[PDB]
Amino acid sequence: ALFTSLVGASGLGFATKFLSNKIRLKPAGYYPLGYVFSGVAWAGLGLVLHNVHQHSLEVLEKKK
Amino acid sequence: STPLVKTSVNYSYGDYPLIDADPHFKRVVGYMRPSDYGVIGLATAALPAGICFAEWLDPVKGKFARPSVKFLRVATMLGFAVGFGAAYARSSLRFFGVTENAREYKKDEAQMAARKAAGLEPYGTSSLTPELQEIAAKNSAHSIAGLFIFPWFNFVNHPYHGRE
Amino acid sequence: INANPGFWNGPFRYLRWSAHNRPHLFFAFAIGIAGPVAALTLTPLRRKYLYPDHSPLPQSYPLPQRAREQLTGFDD
Amino acid sequence: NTFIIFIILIPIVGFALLAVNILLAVYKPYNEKLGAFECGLTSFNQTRLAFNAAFILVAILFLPFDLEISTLLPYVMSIYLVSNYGFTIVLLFLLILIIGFVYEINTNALKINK
Amino acid sequence: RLRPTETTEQVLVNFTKPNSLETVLTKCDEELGGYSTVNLALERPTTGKPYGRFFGNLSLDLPKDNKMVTRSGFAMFRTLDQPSSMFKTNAWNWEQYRHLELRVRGDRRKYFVNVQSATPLASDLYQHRLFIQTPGEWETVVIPIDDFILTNKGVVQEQMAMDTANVYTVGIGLIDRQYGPYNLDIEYIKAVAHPPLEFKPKKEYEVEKETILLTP
Amino acid sequence: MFIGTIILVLSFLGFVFNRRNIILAFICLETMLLGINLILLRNSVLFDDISGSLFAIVIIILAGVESAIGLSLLVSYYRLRGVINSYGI
Amino acid sequence: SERADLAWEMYGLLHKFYVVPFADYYKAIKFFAQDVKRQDYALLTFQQIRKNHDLHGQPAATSEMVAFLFHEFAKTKYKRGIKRLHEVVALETSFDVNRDVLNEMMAAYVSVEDLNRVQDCWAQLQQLPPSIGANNRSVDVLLSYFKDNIHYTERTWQGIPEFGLLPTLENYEQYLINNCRTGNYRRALEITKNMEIDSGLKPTAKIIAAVYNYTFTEQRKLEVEQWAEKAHPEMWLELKEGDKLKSLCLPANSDNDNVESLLKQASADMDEEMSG
Amino acid sequence: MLILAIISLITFVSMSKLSDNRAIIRLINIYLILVLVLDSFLYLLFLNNQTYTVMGELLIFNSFTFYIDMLIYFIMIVISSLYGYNLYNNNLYKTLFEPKKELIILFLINILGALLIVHSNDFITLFVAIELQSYSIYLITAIYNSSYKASKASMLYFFMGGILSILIAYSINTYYSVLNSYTLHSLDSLIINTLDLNLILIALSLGLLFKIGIAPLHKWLISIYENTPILITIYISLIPKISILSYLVLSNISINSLVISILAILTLLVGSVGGLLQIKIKRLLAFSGLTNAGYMMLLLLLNNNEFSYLYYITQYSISHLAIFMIIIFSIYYINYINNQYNPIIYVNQLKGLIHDNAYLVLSMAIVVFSFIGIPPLLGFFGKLNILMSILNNGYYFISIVLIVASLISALYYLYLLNVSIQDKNNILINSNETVSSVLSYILSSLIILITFGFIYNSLIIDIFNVYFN
Ligand SMILES: CCCCC/C=C/C/C=C\CCCCCCCC(=O)O[C@H](COC(=O)CCCCCCCCCCCCCCC)COP(=O)([O-])OCC[N+](C)(C)C
Repeated sequence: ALFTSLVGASGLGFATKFLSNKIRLKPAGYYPLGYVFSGVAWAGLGLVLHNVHQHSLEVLEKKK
Repeated sequence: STPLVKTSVNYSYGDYPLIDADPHFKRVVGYMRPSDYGVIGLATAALPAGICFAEWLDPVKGKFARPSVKFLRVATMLGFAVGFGAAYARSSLRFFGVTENAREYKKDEAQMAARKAAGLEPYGTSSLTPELQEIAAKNSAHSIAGLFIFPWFNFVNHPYHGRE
Repeated sequence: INANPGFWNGPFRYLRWSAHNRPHLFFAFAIGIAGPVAALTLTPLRRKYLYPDHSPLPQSYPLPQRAREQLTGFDD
Repeated sequence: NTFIIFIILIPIVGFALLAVNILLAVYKPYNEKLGAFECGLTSFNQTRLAFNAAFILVAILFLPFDLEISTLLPYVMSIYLVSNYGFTIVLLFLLILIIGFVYEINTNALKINK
Repeated sequence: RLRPTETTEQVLVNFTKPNSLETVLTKCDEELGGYSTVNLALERPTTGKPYGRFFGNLSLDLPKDNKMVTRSGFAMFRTLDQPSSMFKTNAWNWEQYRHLELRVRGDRRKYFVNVQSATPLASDLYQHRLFIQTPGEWETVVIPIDDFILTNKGVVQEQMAMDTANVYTVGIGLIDRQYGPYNLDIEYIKAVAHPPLEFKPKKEYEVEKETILLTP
Repeated sequence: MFIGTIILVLSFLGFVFNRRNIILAFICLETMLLGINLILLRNSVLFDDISGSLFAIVIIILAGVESAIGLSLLVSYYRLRGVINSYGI
Repeated sequence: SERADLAWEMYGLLHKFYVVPFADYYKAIKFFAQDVKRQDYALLTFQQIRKNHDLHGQPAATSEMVAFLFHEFAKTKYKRGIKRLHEVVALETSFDVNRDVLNEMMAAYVSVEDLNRVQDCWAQLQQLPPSIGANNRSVDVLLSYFKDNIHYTERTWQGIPEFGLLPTLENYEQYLINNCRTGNYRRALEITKNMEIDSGLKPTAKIIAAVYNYTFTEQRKLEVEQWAEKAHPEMWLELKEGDKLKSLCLPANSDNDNVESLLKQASADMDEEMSG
Repeated sequence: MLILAIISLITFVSMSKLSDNRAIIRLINIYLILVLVLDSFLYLLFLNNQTYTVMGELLIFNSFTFYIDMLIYFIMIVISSLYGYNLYNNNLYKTLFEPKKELIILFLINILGALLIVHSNDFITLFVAIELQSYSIYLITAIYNSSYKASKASMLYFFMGGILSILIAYSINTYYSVLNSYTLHSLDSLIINTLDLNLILIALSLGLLFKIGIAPLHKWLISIYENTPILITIYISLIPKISILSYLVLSNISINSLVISILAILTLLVGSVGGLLQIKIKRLLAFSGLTNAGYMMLLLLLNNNEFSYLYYITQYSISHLAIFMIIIFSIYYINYINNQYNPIIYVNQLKGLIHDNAYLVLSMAIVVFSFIGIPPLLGFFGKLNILMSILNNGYYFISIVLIVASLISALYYLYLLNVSIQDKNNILINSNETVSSVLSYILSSLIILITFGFIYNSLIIDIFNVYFN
């Protein structure tokens, strides 16, 4: 589902932000606005990839 | 204007009808949607905005200092460049019949209808010998596939556009 | 005494500054950029007004695009 | 045919070079008076001399610029045959080269002692 | 495991051994027409560790037997040139040391630590002056490896880093422009890895204190 | 082709053996390129085809650029600039 | 400063034409460095003494200049001069390295942040007898290089008794700064309160104002000015009108970041304010 | 988009101060980011494995070239971010990672050469692109010439690459002499069956593969990687390999080659065993790259290997960037610096890193496990695709060699983790300086990609099936 893909991408962005905070030796809740930015960006990338996947399936089905 | 070699007729590069296999630069710019100009402006504002955002994220010398006007102007010029390249590629894939090109197809139809009514040649007449026309078409054929690498546009009125 | 006013601050002021303070570079750019620009902006004008371009010269024999006709004369 | 000549010639001159190079194994062990150079003394009192980077850059850059110029010779021999397409290609070629010429001028890399 | 051995030291000029002197050679200006003399002794007394002795005279008088020379008066010793015949290493590896420590009693003379390493040129030398702080008493003067200054023919040059992976010889020499006898008693020369930060003078030298540490 | 191939063989084996004679190794590079160009030109003449000669001139230009870069490398390596910067900032 | 270039040409004619006393070299080196703005001529003036001694036979330079000229280089963070002067020292056949050169050479490397050279100069000072060797100037540089490392600042403090030294007023001040800039506001007060008992060195204005300046808690800043009113009443009152006290602290909703990261930014800003 | 960048950089860098280098590199970083995010729609040209020929049959364009092209831009963005953005805002890190005035221009010219290698359709274009990449990479290696350790590596790399390029040109000219052609379009099944041009292609593959350094010509590039600056080594050890291997995969000239198979087995054995004998980080990573190159060379023996090669090269590029960036970040937690160019040398200097940055050690553990092939990380899946491909074609001995090589390499991979999870009582001389947020974010993104890229395995498989068939 599109919603599930967006949720997964946003969670991956949150995980990336958390890992960046922990690498810098900083608390987990350091820059929550950065959490929002990372989640939005990774969710957008996930949306683009999901759209590519949907177009791929459409192209696969159309030649039948 | 007589072609010297055989070319594919109405070849389908995608799910849409072919308009022009090797559209001219003036042709591509003339068939440009307003959305492509929006993309051009988007990039032209995005590189300076990207520079400012990168400066905010990690200042070069520790203290936040906005980049000088020289960097903003270079970024603006390069943004216009990348936006123009993206717009040209989008218009080209519209010509190639890859994306939606219904309005472009209708405008193309009306255009050569008017040109035939005026008693002209279908894709122009050139200053170049027919051998040079063939060489130009063979060099510029599908050159938009290398937009990531180099810029190259069709500035030759050659008849090798893959149409009837 | 003399300091560069900057090209972007003023185009014509910088043009005069380059013409008066850096003659060699200014003239190098002038003749260099005149060529392509004058070509682009004058070749259509020359074609329209002065004289049309000459007909292409032959590169080999012009082969007729037709079948072999039956000819009579100079037979064995 | 070139591969064949290469492969069979390798062993013969290879062995010849091998033998002539096992010869120097011991020779002129350069027992010369290398004592003042393993300490750090100088005996010239003169012959300092200098070479600005711009001098060696003139010498080296004579070569790529000469190649750039000599690449124009094929164009002038077929100027009429490739008139407009070739004219544009040569213009782009010259502009690309002038980008590097502008680099070497702005950097002031070629200005000898001032 | 079976990896190349890693160590925090490597003795270069050991001395203190019956052979010792076979590891090093000497070169005075007698190679030129000069009159300086060099000779390396071996002292093994009691109540102490046996050391080497590096003495001689450094007469700076020019060689009035030839003319193309301009300045003379040197005397040096160095490790034997590294034997690279067909299969062995080729040279020394100093990529994990960053220092060289040598224990010596000094005098008023100004000695140089001379290092020969891989270099495109032939007579390039990495040399750093041996700063003798305490004359007449032993001192473990440490010289950082990446502070030697490249010299060819005795002239400071473009300071490119030493090739620590390929080092040939290490030695001490006199290029001091002064007359008179000289002496220098060395008992080891080694390259020592990075020491951790310490905040005591030394264990070999100490000053009166409360001695908080428990006695053994 | 005989002359080009044999020049290439001799220069290649001169490179392999010395390998520490940077002047002579770079000379051997130049001579190997010359030997390859000779073979290419001979085959282009035999086949009466222009691609061989075009690749030959391309190899000439590339060889020139490579020689310039390599001689800059040798300048940096041997410190040809000199120093005499003593008693200076 | 504007005419600093002009002083260079006039210096050249003074030496080409007239023989210049050697003692005048000290004044020119101090002038062409510690006086107005320019330090390039300080090195060249030192290089002038070297060139004449080697070639002409003029009397050689002494180690006093290199010790002084390192100190002047450690003020403008002049990375080029330190490298240039070091290799001149490393191949000198007239003067040698001693306690004073290493101290200022170590301070020159702290300014340019060279973790290797700083430890290198500390090894050479350490391996020397305490008679001539590690002094209060050595500790002064060593503490200033551990300004943001509380662990190595402390072990440096216990180093002073081992070398046979008694801390000085300039020695105490940096120790108070280092404790303050790492969040140890409370421990700093006990050091200042009990320093006069332990050593007999009465706290000065440059000590007390330092503790107030580098305390970045609005309440901890108050406890600093609790003993001062009733133990040093007269000598505080001359700091209120001198604008020495500065009230820089940490932000309010700043618990998002590390407290230790705040102390770095607060102290870095405070270092500039005390630089002039 | 790249030619214009090169021209604009020459013009702008010509008229800029040295202090503008970071800003220029940042500008190109965002420029390339926008090139990827804005011109990415060009993948619509390659539905159903549609192929185009460009510039008079001198260039080829398909989905494979497009994907390698995008991967090269992503790698270039990461590496240029490593140069534009300052890891730590202090003078020491200023000195260690300071870009040269021409470094970004050389980087872009080398990217151009690599792309022209990937897109080549003719031997003249192939040779010209090879020479462009080679000269650019020589200049990249030599641009830091203040040390003899770097100088010897630069000179060795110049001479060895000159010999290799001469051999490549000789093979190409022999092919031309045989066929009077400079393109592969003249090669068909009948052409291969009737005439014996196999040796020419074997020599060409030999010359090309030696440029990336397979056995028994591995030692010179390993020395070069050891001696070049690490911010240079991270680039010179990935991009040329990607270009050469992509050209070899797309060329498809080594089907079931005995010589190629034997050399791949030798490369795997040498990389696995020689890694056990390494105490330096750079040499260990060089042998790791050798082992990965052997793994990818095993894919040259069979057809329909596009998916496995693409997946493995992408995951290896990500892991390579991640491991070098981890090594770069760990520089802050050591008490001394070896060289201005290579600040860390021996694996022993990473000892006890878990007591300075535990999450850095966690990221390194993830990347090392992906190198070993522990599921569900990307490295395991790439190795699994390689195993499936080689077992589909019946290379059983090759599979056994692959498994044994992986098992051996796991030992010296776990060497790193075992050293790093030790105890270092020596406390740091540095504290509390904050690491760059941009570079930390990029490293974390690489680690998260390695950790959770297996989510999109089916999606990637479907996209490959629709865009490559
Ligand atoms: C807003 C525009 C930004 C786009 C910039 C993209 C740069 C790509 C760069 C570096 C590679 C990073 C991973 C790319 C993923 C493969 C896409 C694909 O699907 O791979 C296929 C081919 O699969 C293959 O053979 C094997 C691919 C091996 C991938 C190995 C990594 C696995 C983990 C990555 C999972 C992604 C996580 C995203 C989280 C939100 C190419 O697809 P395609 O040629 O049909 O075009 C795609 C449409 N595109 C251009 C819009 C994207």
